[PDB]
Amino acid sequence: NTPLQAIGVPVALYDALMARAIDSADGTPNSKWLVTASRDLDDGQAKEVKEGI
Amino acid sequence: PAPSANPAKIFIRRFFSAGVAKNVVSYSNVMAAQRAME
Repeated sequence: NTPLQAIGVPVALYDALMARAIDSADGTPNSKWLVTASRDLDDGQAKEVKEGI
Repeated sequence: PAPSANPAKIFIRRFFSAGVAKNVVSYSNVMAAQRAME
C-alpha cells in the first residue's frame, strides 16, 4: 500500500510532456524573416539582395 | 432482561433462508473497493 500505486498515470503523462518539450526545443528552426525572391532575378544580383538584407 | 423476540423476523421467513452462510458484501462491491485503491 504505497502512493506509487496510484501515480503511474500522472508520472507517465509528465515525462511524455517533458519529452515533447525537450524534443521541440531543438528541432524547430530559430530563424525569422523567411525572405524569398521571384523567378526572374539573375543569381548574381539575387545575392546582392541577400547581402544587403 | 433479554426478551429474545425482536421484530427482525420479517426477513428469515422467505426473503432469506436459515443456515446458508450468506456473504456480507456483493462481489461487485468488493471489486469496486479494489480498483478504488489504485
